[PDB]
Amino acid sequence: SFSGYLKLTDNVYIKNADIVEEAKKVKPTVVVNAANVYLKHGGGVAGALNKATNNAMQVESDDYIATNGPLKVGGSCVLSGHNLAKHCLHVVGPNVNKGEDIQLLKSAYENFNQHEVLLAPLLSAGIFGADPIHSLRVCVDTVRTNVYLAVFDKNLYDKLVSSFL
Ligand SMILES: NCCn1ccccc1=O
Repeated sequence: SFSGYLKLTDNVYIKNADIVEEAKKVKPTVVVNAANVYLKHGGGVAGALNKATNNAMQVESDDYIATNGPLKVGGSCVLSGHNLAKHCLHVVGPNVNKGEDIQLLKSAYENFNQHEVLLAPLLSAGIFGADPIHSLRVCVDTVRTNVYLAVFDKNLYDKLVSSFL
């Protein structure tokens, strides 16, 4: 199972790790992708997870979008986890760089409550433009299921742990 995580709360754990390497090692039941409404996995966590699946995640995602249309900001869908996990929960956090409502971050984290345990990144962090300290606070105050957060950036991981209230 998950190793080397720092316990933040009853159900939230955090580690300085590459979520792709973490997924290949643990092969969790659920890996969360930092998705956009189009499931276009170009960069950030989505681009990295997709590249690890040899683009199978993108092929599956394009078929999902062709059938269902785009997701809502704050919404999610469950697709295959390919070689990374049993399932991938594609969650759309607000992209503040695209001028999206930061209040939608709590709705985005609520999707995690449908899964008993997840390997996840901080939603709306990185290229999505939100403050990762705020994302961690929303995560701990919203998610009730067991969430193992992988933070790629060491300096950000240290800042998150050292400033955690
Ligand atoms: N080897 C994947 C590294 N990584 C982790 C998180 C987000 C983007 C990214 O490229």
